[PDB]
Amino acid sequence: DDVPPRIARAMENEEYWDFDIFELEAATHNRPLIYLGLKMFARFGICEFLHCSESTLRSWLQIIEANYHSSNPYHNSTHSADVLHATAYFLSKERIKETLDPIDEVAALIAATIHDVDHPGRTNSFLCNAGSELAILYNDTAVLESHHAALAFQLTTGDDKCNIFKNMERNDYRTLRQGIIDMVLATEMTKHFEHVNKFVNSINKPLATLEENGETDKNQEVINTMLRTPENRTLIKRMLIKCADVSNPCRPLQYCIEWAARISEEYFSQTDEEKQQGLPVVMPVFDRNTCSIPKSQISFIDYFITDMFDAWDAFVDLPDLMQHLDNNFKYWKGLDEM
Ligand SMILES: Nc1nc(Cl)nc2c1ncn2Cc1cc(OCC(F)F)cc(-c2ccncc2)c1
Ligand SMILES: [Mg+2]
Ligand SMILES: [Zn+2]
Repeated sequence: DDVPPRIARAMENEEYWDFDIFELEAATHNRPLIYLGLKMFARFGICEFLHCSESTLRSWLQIIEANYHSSNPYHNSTHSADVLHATAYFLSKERIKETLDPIDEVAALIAATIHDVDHPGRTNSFLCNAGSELAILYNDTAVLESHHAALAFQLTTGDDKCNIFKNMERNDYRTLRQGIIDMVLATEMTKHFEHVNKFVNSINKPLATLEENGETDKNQEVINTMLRTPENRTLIKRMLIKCADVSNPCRPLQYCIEWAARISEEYFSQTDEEKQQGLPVVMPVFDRNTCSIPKSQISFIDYFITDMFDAWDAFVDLPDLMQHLDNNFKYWKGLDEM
């Protein structure tokens, strides 16, 4: 409530897509998530739904943000706040507003907040090759995604002052827990094409089929009944967390570039550590001594971003994201020059 002035000004236009996430990061002193979380959760009315106090939410936001590693270039608490900001923005669109229910909005906002908690600036494949404690613990299977979700529930329910779920119904919490886990596990890179194709086949193609019938009141109710089933909501939630997680190439160019630098530097570090130790190089192209960052972003956009956001856009209508996506793609091309 009683927030300082620069951070208050930094969080002024958080409903808008164009938002200065790095000014918030600078102003909050590597604590963007607690400030942005408090505003978002209050605006969506999350503690009113969960029956937590504002103090239990402050304690919760602090302990999870504390477990984000500041030393990570990209996977730090600013990424989580960025991913939280995009999640809120997608939940605020009419399509999602008239498809998802209140309990899904809470699962989405929480999942965004925790999805990368205690990330070690390293990929799953590094941990598996290295034989890390988590790779042995999770059996080389969604090693970090499992850990992010697990630790988040360990820190939440392990302390009474941090437990934002303590005043819930047994059945509401069990449903919410399942929804958070699913969305956090859905961010694993290996399941990308499985989750994009399920979204196209179960949502976009059936919805495009029903679009031929014309705008009718009976036809809208059939569209409403089909989309609002538990399965298709799970497919929409997975798509929403996936798009928010990698929404950086759809940002204003200044932010797009900054995100590319952070993620690249984090992969350059891993590749240096793989060479020094003699581990098998999983990302050979991402070495500081060989990598073109503009070319690597173009390739990244082609393989993952283009088809995924095209499908999400066709469902939600995100012209500003796709307009930024075109401008940023064209900027990366413009840096060749020879
Ligand atoms: N601008 C970005 N560039 C690159 Cl190179 N990786 C990024 C970026 N923003 C998030 N990531 C992380 C990420 C996510 C991802 O997929 C989203 C979901 F499927 F997990 C795939 C890769 C990735 C996979 C293989 N080679 C390179 C990068 C990296
Ligand atoms: Mg992750
Ligand atoms: Zn992430």
